[PDB]
Order: sequence, then structure tokens, then C-alpha cells
Amino acid sequence: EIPLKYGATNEGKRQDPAMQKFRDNRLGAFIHWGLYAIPGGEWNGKVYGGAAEWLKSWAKVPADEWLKLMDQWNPTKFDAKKWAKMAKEMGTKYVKITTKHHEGFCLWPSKYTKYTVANTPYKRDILGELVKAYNDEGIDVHFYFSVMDWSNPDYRYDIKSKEDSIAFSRFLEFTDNQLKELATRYPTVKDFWFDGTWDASVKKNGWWTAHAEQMLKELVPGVAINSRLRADDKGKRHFDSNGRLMGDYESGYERRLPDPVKDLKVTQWDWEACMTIPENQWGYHKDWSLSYVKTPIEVIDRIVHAVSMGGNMVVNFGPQADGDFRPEEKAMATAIGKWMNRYGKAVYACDYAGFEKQDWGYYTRGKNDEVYMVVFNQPYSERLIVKTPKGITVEKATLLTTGEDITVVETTRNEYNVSVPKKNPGEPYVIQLKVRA
Ligand SMILES: C[C@@H]1O[C@@H](Oc2ccc([N+](=O)[O-])cc2)[C@@H](O)[C@H](O)[C@@H]1O
Repeated sequence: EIPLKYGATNEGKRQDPAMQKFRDNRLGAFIHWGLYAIPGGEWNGKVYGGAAEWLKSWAKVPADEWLKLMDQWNPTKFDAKKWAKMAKEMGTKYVKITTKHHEGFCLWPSKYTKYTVANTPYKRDILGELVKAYNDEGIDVHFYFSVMDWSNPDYRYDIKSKEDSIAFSRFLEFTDNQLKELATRYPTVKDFWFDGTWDASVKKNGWWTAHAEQMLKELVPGVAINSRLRADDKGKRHFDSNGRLMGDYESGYERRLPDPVKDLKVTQWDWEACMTIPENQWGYHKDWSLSYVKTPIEVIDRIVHAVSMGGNMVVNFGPQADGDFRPEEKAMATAIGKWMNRYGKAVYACDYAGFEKQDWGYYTRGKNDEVYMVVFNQPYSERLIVKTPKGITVEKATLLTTGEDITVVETTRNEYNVSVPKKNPGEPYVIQLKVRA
């Protein structure tokens, strides 16, 4: 195999208690909040279809003019405690927060740039307030951090000269300064989730991504670091040139979850999917009619899908410029929350069950060999087919919400019909299996 100084560090899955916690959490929320919430995808009376947090790009807005949006940053309805309560009611165990998105505006009063919350009418340390409020509810906080920074002239998209190399070096020192600052100001952070690391400039500096991961693990014991940060000696990203995952989990699947039949390889490493409610809006966008908006069951389906394949799922929110959430997002949080309250035993601290996928829905495995059937598609046959692996027998089936016994009929070796419940639950539901050796 290829000689590497900056390839994969972990052999298989980390199993220290912090990584176990990161994994067992399973369901998180994402917060994309930045200057982009003010225009909300509209620039000079025109609504753009592109992702709102990218509006500076779509509308060709110079750095100086975009960043003047700071003068309007005054989220008067913001209440960190109420944000924390919303997250708790939704059943999220963690929240990932945009500390600085591509635009380069910091949600914490960084010492290293003037483009921060400190220099707006609101003045207050938003990041600090959220970290405390979430933590007070027993919710872990993860930091989103964009390496790419449209506010800083030293950023480069590629290195094709000594000049680029010198500027980028300065940029990387500035970046390191911000990272160490976050890590030491907010020592309860559990994860750094890097974004804007896809450029050729970053690929040519694999050494730096490995140093950034080491630097943070040294500052925050047990911290998690995503694969999206990492490039190796050859510029190959996420997985090194020997095929081994870099960082602590694979971060991806924003557009496409792993196929439950063809993508079983993913069960071999920790991973996390983040998802938007509309097709592709992360930051606040004023017009959600421009693309398909996922219903609660469609989101729940994805959450279970991820867990059923040994992955976490994170649901994105784009708070309004006033510091409140749109009613579509409040409804989603509440609907997920109701369902999680009923059926979350099949999600929290669950993993890949090792069973062949069936059409009615998903399996998840509890930590102590509970096998949960999560039914999204109710069979007219009134029979849920279960094909067990070699050695496995189904001893009992129980409806999760009521404890009622569910009929199990053996149909052939390694195959059973689990009866649907006597009364249709009328929403996606869970049947718990007692299995044996
Ligand atoms: C979470 C998102 O991350 C990136 O956009 C991406 C990056 C990767 C994928 N992806 O590989 O599916 C999709 C959107 C960002 O540019 C962005 O605006 C948002 O923060």
C-alpha cells in the first residue's frame, strides 16, 4: 500500500465513551444561522432558487457589501433557552451549530476578525448562549466550521504559485487561531464538523487537515472530527489513498442515504447524515414553494433509515433573522418529537441489525440484541415477512407502544410472518422482537 504521513489514524470504530455517546445520540438537529438569514434568499427584489446561505455567490455580492448586513443583525426574538427547549421537545440528543459559514461571519466574538456578532447591533455572544442553554438541557453541542472564508483575502481556491502558498499559509494560521479559540472558549464542544474543505487548496495541504484534527483532539479530550475535514498526502478526501476512513466518522449522504441493499459496507464505520427539509436550503430562505418540502413522515423515514444502517441523522433548521423559527420548522420539530416520544427506543443507542431488508420498513438493533421492526409500509397481506440470519430464531414479538403480544408464525427455515397489530396504528410504528442464538 501507498506510504502516507497524513492518512487514516483510527483502525476501526472508536469505542471510548465520548464516541459511544456521539453514536448513541443518533438524532441531532442542525442550525444554519448567519447573515444570509436577513435577505433570506432575495437580493434586490429577486428571490433566487439557490441555497439561501449561498446568496452572496448567486447574486455576485462583493465581500464588503455582503458583510454590511452586520448592521442589520439584530435578532430581537432570540431566546437560547427556548431554542434548547425546542430541541429537547423534538427529541434531539445533540445540535450542530454553524459557528462561521462560508460568508465568514462568526457567531461568537472572535478575537481574530471584525466580522463577528460583537460588531452588530445585537452584540451578544450567540454561540456561547446556545452552548449553555443546550448543555443545560443535557444536549451535546457540535460545531460546524467552514474552512473556506469569503471575508478573508488570504483564502485561496488553489495553490498555483508561491504567492498563493504564502497567502494560504497565513489563512491557515488565522483558521488555527479561530479553531483553538473555539476549543478553549467552549470546552464542552463534542465535535468539529468541517465544511468548505473541498477546494484544491485544501487538498494540496493534507498535512494541515491532519494537524487540525490532532490539534483539536489535544485540546478537547474525546472530541469527534468528521471525514470531510481530511485530505491525505495525495489530496484524496474522506478516505485516504489506501481506502481507510480519516477522522472519526464519515460525514456525507446529504443528497442520498446509503442503499439498504447495496451499501452495507457503511455499517463498518461510524457515519452521519445531515438533511434539509426542502430539497437544498440550509440557511433561512423566505420562499419554500420553490422546491419539494419533506413531510414529517418522510423525515422520520430518513432518520430510521440512517440508524438501521448504523448511522446518525441530523435534521437542519434555518432560523429567521429575527431569532425565531418558521412555522414549518416548528411543526416538523413537534411532529418528530411526538413520534420520538412514542418510538424512540428503536432509534436512540440503536444500530444495524444484520437482517436482510424487507419492504415494510426497517430493522434496528438495540444494544442488547433487541430487534425493532419499524413499519413504514403496511402490507395488505397483514403479514410482515422476516428473514432471519443463520442461527437466529424469533421467540416473540411485542407492539412497542402497548406491550401487546404479536403473533409470529414460522413459514420456513429462517423465515417468519409477524402479524400486523389488531388495530392499525395509523402512523409508522414499531414491533419489538425477542430473538435467540
Ligand atoms: C451542510 C452544507 O454543506 C455544504 O454543501 C454541501 C456539501 C456537500 C454535500 N454533499 O456531498 O451531499 C451537499 C451540500 C455547504 O456549502 C452548505 O451550504 C451547507 O452548510
